[PDB]
Amino acid sequence: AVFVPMAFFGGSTGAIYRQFSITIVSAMALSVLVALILTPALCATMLKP
Amino acid sequence: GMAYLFVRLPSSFLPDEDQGVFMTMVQLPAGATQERTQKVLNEVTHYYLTKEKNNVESVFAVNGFGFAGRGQNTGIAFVSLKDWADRPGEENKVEAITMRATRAFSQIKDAMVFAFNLPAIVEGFDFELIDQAGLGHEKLTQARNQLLAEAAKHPDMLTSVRPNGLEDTPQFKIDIDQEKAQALGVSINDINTTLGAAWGGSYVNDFIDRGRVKKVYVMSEAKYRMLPDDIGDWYVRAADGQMVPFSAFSSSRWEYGSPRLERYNGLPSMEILGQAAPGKSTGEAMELMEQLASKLPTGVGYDWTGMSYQERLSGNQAPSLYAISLIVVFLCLAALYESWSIPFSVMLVVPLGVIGALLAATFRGLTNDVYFQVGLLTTIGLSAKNAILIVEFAK
Amino acid sequence: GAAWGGSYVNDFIDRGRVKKVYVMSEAKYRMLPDDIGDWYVRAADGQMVP
Amino acid sequence: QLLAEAAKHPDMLTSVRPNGLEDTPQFKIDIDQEKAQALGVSINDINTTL
Amino acid sequence: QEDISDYVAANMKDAISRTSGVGDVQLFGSQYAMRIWMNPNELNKFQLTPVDVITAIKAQNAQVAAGQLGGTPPVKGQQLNASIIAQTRLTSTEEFGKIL
Amino acid sequence: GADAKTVQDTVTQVIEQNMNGIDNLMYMSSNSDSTGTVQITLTFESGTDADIAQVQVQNKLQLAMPLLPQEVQQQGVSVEKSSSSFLMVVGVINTDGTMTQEDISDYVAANMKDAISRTSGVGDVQLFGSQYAMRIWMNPNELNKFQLTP
Amino acid sequence: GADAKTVQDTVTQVIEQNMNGIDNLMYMSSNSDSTGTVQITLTFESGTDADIAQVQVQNKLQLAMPLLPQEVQQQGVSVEKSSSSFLMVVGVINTDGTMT
Amino acid sequence: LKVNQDGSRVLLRDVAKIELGGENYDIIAEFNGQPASGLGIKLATGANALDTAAAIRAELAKMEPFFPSGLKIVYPYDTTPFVKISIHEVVKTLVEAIILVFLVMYLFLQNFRATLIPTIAVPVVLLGTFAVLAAFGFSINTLTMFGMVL
Amino acid sequence: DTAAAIRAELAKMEPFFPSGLKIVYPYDTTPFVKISIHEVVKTLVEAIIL
Amino acid sequence: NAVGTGVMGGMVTATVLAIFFVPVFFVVVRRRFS
Repeated sequence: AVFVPMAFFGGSTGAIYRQFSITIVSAMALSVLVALILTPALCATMLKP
Repeated sequence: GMAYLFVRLPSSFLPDEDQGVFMTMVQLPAGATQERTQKVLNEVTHYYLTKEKNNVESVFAVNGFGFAGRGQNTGIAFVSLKDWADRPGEENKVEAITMRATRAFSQIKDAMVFAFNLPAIVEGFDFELIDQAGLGHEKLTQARNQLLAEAAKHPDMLTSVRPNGLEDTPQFKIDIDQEKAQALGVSINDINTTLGAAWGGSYVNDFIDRGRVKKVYVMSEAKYRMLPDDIGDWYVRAADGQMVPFSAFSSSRWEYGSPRLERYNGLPSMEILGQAAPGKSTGEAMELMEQLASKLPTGVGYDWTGMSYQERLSGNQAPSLYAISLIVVFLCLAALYESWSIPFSVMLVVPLGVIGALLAATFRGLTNDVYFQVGLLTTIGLSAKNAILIVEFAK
Repeated sequence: GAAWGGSYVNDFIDRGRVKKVYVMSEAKYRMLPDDIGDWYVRAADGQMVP
Repeated sequence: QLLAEAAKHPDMLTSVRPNGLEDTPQFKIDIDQEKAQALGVSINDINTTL
Repeated sequence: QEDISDYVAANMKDAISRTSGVGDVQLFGSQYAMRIWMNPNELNKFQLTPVDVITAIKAQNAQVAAGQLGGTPPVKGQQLNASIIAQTRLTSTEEFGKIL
Repeated sequence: GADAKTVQDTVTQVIEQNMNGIDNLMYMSSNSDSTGTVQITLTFESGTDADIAQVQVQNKLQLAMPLLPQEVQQQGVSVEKSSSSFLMVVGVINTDGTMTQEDISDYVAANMKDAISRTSGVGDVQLFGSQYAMRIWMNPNELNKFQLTP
Repeated sequence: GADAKTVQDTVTQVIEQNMNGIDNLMYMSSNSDSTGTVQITLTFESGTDADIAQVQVQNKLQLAMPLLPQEVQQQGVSVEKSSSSFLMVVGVINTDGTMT
Repeated sequence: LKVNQDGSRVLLRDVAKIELGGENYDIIAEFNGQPASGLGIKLATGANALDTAAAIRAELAKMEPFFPSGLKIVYPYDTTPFVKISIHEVVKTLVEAIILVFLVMYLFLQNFRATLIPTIAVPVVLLGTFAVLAAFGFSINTLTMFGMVL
Repeated sequence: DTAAAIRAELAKMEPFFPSGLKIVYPYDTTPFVKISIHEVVKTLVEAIIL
Repeated sequence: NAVGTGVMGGMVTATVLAIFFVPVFFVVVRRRFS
């Protein structure tokens, strides 16, 4: 939510800032989906006492 | 401390990166023959391959073409550097060579030379006076001189203010006496064609060249169209079969004219560029010129263009959005922390992260460019991530 | 065409702007069918037949 | 030359043929400029009428 | 009406017609055109024809390119280059009156 | 062979005056120079389709095309939806040196330019030189001798 | 009324030279038949906007027509999409031959 | 031209020097201070810069064999190689960052078996960020890569 | 948006008019648009209050 | 270099100060605003 509001930053420079917010936000989204899909599954059967 | 550093930091669009290629522009005073430009351009080519042999790999000197306007008294020289790894240190970076080159070119007395690094995008302020009332080119030119001359009265707020259009150069006006032509029995069209064909190439037809179509130009030989007195040689046939010279029915007089007329939004104009004060930001310079343009001859307006026009649209959207971001994060934080008070403990940490960015940014003159905004907008996230990673367990 | 309906010939520069040059008959001389009998055309011998 | 080679590889190529028409006899008319002006007849007239 | 109609066509129709979102613009009037009002009687007295006026006006009002004095390619050893200005558009009513 | 003044007053304005009705037009800068090459550059509002933007501008150029001087029409009046900064300059050079400067220009102008100018992603192709054009160098002294005119 | 060479060397070459900057131009092929006919077929990459392709290619031609001879301009030059096939070919015949 | 009295013929050879030459001599191009020519290429609006450069280079490579003896191509000024190397310079940091982070991760976690978990998730996200980038249409660029390094 | 742009454009050239020239907007539909929306939004506000 | 300096400085101050200060606010808000 810190990066999304700048995504609507308009003007000629709007595209510049707009791309950065989406990729960062998209990176977080994929980072929380995988961290809730792969990391939980991986931590089991991979991490050992 | 964060507030003080934030304001003092200058505002800029994007750093001029070392792209490995800079374009060297060479210009000569009014009426400089193509031969003279080739003489100077050799010096630029000679200089680069002698003083900068360690840096420049190749030089492509183009004579007769330039961005300021095609002509004989202009020149450009595309230059490409060796591999970035082949230019160790900062003394051999693009900004360094151009400063040495431009300083080294102060000894080219006749010509004006300055190598400027290619900008960030493909394409300072671009200010343009417009003669919206119809004063005329000559009237506007002096008006341009007044504003630019008066611009020298504020060196602390304006810098490197210069025109972009070629200055007036002598023109060899020739007038044809209408009455004399009829008496001598020479058609006006005949006079115009021979004058406009001999002294200037006249497209005629097409021919086949090794299986290709190419233009056939008719134009006077080089030696016979070089001096004003040569007009006395071009006899033109009269209707009655007689031959008459140009001097018999025409007169010539030297007069001043403009070799590059520029227009804007459908009105006459010329372009003036320059930097915005020493060290200050570009925004400040814009307002002062409006005041300068306020007291100008009647009918002389102005309008922005190029990159400066962009700043007039979405000029200050950055502060507005950050308020939304701070508001949105406050609302979202309160949603997860079940309180309207705890979210402060991870908001009042934001300055602790921003100060490091500003402190280091001003530690190297990052000039608050676009790359800084992402830096500021991500370090704030890192500080939020750190705080959220601490208070969360405490709760 | 030039006498009655006018004929655009070429341009001219006014206040630094291009504007058309129109050749046309004066109002009082192209307003009735009778006026058609006043226009003369120069023949090869220049007798100005109507 | 190239087509003549393709005819020597039947196992690999078949029916290799040109697509465009071959050369055809044409009637050439030479309008000698020397005589054209001597007779006092415009060259464009010769081309136009022909 | 002629004077005011000229100015709007002269210096406002173009600027307005390029403003974003504005399509075709219809101008209630017309810009100045240097009307040549002719008298059939005057042509008769001086033995002239209107096709002569158009030919004359189309000639003495002509703007023709005249090349560049000492232009490229130059002869080796030249130190001057300037444009040549031939006949130009006339720019005033009285100027056209000087046409012969 | 056109003075900078005429191109402003017989080519630039004629094209400029008819240049109305375009959509998403921010500003329209233009200039005419001594060599006689008007260059009107229009910058549309950001985000518009350059593919059709070139159609709208040219469609309004047709209304002005006949009015231009016969010589300019005969020349290559062209409209390009290309930026104003060179993407990359491809240079041709003769190692042996048996070819003069103009000779190399013809080969690049006669064979390279046509193929490169059509390659996808290329808007404009400026050529440093000029293709062979048969020049008929006149001698005014000789022309007067035989009572001839250009 | 023209032969093969006089068409290729005066129309096809003139048109081909000025066809530049087209969007997604795949390959340009042209044949200059006898009987004064020329067909410059341009093929684009699959999936391109046919309407946009046709307008651009014609527009570049519209800026090259003045270089063509006088007869070609009078006879006119068309720009027809080709890949489309005929739904049907309605034929009209005369059963008695009275009218040719 | 004409057949004057006495039967003498005056040919264009006798009143005008004829020699092939460029259309206009305004532009002269020199490479390394010796004769040469070249083509200035402007990127069409909306076309990918690198893709245009690759297409142009392929087209030129499609014509090199047929050049006359001694003629050579040179790229005296090319901005595209900077873009290619620049982006491939950030990827070095992105790969370098993962190694450095993993090295730091090993030092603290003190367990290679556990330290391997973080270094699997990060490549998945970074690679995945490209897939979502395609959906939005964004082109991998300097800032978008910086939108993953940070 | 166009009407404001036109009004802004006219204000740009207003200072440079000749003496005695004035701008008047005899016919424009934008005032109706503004009041109509303002009237409707007022009704929407009144709808919530009711 | 532009991006690195912006965040390199920010991160360094974001950990050598946040850990010391984040605890301060948490107790202060929960004691003064709760």
